[PDB]
Amino acid sequence: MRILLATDGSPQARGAEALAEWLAYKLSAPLTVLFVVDTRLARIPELLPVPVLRTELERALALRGEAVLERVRQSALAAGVAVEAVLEEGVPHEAILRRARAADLLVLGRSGEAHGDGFGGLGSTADRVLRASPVPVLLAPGEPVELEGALLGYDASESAVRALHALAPLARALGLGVRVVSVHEDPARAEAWALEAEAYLRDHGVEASALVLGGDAADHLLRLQGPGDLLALGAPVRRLVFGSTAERVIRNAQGPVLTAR
Amino acid sequence: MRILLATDGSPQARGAEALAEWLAYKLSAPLTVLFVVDTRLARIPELPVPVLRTELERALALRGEAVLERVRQSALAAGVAVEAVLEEGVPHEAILRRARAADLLVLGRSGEAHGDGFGGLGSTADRVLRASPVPVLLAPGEPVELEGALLGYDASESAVRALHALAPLARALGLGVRVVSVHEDPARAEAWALEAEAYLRDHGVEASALVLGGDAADHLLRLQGPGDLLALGAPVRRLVFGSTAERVIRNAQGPVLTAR
Ligand SMILES: Nc1ncnc2c1ncn2[C@@H]1O[C@H](COP(=O)(O)OP(=O)(O)OP(=O)(O)O)[C@@H](O)[C@H]1O
Ligand SMILES: Nc1ncnc2c1ncn2[C@@H]1O[C@H](COP(=O)(O)OP(=O)(O)OP(=O)(O)O)[C@@H](O)[C@H]1O
Ligand SMILES: Nc1ncnc2c1ncn2[C@@H]1O[C@H](COP(=O)(O)OP(=O)(O)OP(=O)(O)O)[C@@H](O)[C@H]1O
Ligand SMILES: Nc1ncnc2c1ncn2[C@@H]1O[C@H](COP(=O)(O)OP(=O)(O)OP(=O)(O)O)[C@@H](O)[C@H]1O
Ligand SMILES: [Mg+2]
Ligand SMILES: [Mg+2]
Ligand SMILES: [Mg+2]
Ligand SMILES: [Mg+2]
Repeated sequence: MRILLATDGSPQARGAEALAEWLAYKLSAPLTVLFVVDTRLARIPELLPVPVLRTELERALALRGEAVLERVRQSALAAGVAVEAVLEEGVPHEAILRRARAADLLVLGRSGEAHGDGFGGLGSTADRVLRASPVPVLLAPGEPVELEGALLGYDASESAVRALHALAPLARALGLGVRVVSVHEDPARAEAWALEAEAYLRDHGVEASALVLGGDAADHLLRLQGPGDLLALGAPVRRLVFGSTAERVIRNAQGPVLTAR
Repeated sequence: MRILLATDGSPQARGAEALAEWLAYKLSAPLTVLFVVDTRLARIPELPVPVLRTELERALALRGEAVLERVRQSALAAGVAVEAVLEEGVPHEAILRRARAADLLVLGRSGEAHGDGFGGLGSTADRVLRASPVPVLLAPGEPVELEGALLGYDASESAVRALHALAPLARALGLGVRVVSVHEDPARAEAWALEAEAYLRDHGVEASALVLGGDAADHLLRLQGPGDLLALGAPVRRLVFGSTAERVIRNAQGPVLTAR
């Protein structure tokens, strides 16, 4: 099981770096650390000796990238993790998505270099990656935190099924029980969803419990997540004005989130 | 890994039944066998009527019970942990619902409606592979052990899913994988091939590559032996002349593993 950590070396990415290393160690899984030299920054001179200016900027960005990679590589080696570092140039989300094809789990921070420590939202690189990634994406808040619990938003939709299947191995390897949350006005429908997810988890060596609720799903999922709880759910598709369930959950999440498509 | 075998008890489903049991045994994986009482058949009388429908459902349900008992007996004999499930509704619908709790589906290419000379795909198999959330393995009627594996890889999203789905299977079976990447640009195809080979090796699977040009479907079809598991992404659109996967799946000579 290959873990791919994407980091821009920013404070907001520190939690992701720590979590990826912690997971690699706990799961005895190899870790690939990726830093992308942002062409959107290097191209600024062009949007305005432009080739020279662009080269000078790329050189600075690449050197910063090498420093970040070396720092994480050093940390990972110290932890006893089999780590490899990759430095590429391009649009961050595109490069990350390309490298994701060879990974089994991605770990990114909620935000990065562009936002201060007061930002509770999601950066655009993280947003674009989770919406198009072929493999599960784990978004970690800036402040490092261990995964001490797990909950799953399950409505039996295709993506919820993928989230369910993606979560099982992680919960199993970490010894975490999973709280299945199924929300619907029809209690019989929600119950059927919950029992299904619980059966799957138990069949895969994971303890599970369920909460069959009515009302607003996003609100319930957000309120039930503790700072160390991994909240797993299907990734959003449409970009709704008021936001779909997953959009509202991911934007306001207090703890680590695992998305799957 | 939970394997879900869907069978209608027909001769065309015998291959899938055998393969599912064989895989469960080889991987020490639990097996669920599902038979669906087809409401499309039971409801024919609706075209009193309720009594006639009930009499047909009763017959269909009893056949299903017999099929499940036969398969369960075989599996239990091999030491496989098997669960039997009797459902009623539209086959592909019930199969797709049950798939949400499985990690791999095993179905025959065709079933009860076609003779032993049909090399095509039945509508239940078609609908299931196109909408399944988990990998679907389509097995020919004649039972055959998987003795090899090939992967059609063009780095597309579904090809990536197929690649990730195949790895655990090839590993457990000790089969090497021949990666086939096709494109007019040799460099692009090689990059694709190398990417898949690297993933497979990183997951304990030996791999080789065939970088080709020309028609992808033709190459994939021609390279598949009767015992080779051909893994590829499931089709999306229903093209008039058929997309690559549509053509491969329709004419495949051996077992196919689809993912999406
Ligand atoms: N250049 C990069 N290289 C590698 N990973 C990156 C890069 N940029 C962002 N990431 C990953 O995406 C996560 C979110 O960063 P993101 O760029 O989306 O937020 P932001 O930088 O604060 O706002 P924005 O980039 O939209 O202006 C980071 O914590 C990191 O894991
Ligand atoms: N009622 C619910 N109960 C529990 N979890 C839910 C519920 N609704 C949504 N979710 C979670 O959120 C994920 C995505 O739901 P969401 O409706 O936001 O995406 P979508 O429906 O697939 O795309 P779209 O917003 O375009 O319809 C689901 O896969 C599931 O994990
Ligand atoms: N009633 C059923 N219950 C369980 N599995 C089924 C059922 N019907 C079909 N299947 C699965 O689907 C595979 C393909 O059968 P399919 O129904 O698609 O071909 P067919 O019956 O010959 O043609 P058609 O059903 O379109 O008239 C079967 O081998 C079996 O694995
Ligand atoms: N050039 C190729 N080389 C190797 N394998 C291929 C190639 N093209 C397609 N495939 C295989 O066939 C699968 C599906 O390809 P296909 O083009 O038929 O589906 P699609 O492109 O995703 O949907 P659509 O036909 O609507 O565009 C891929 O995931 C891949 O495994
Ligand atoms: Mg950024
Ligand atoms: Mg929805
Ligand atoms: Mg049929
Ligand atoms: Mg295609």
